[PDB]
Amino acid sequence: GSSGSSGLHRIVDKMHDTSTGIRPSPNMEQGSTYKKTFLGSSLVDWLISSNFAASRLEAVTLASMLMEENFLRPVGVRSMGAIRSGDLAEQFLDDSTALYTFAESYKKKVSSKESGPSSG
Repeated sequence: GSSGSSGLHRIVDKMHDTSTGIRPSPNMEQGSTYKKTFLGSSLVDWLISSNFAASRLEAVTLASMLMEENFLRPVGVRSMGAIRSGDLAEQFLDDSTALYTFAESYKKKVSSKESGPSSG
């Protein structure tokens, strides 16, 4: 309960998609592989391309907004260090280096009495 987004929600739902949603991937900035990660710019541009922002800014904030909602999180390399999740703030760069991933802390259904998928 208690939904503090209203809009971001419609944004997350989109991101949750791969078609019209975002599209993370390993870039390998400086080490690690980073599976399921999208460049900061990828998001910004996305948000914009999604018509959720007018300029990188609106996107930068929209991005930082998702992270707060617990939808995304900062990864290694750019966009890191003094990461604070207290106030809205605008802790988020709009470049290629900067990376971000989806926060596992959110509404994520799970096999609980229902037709489950197969495994490999």
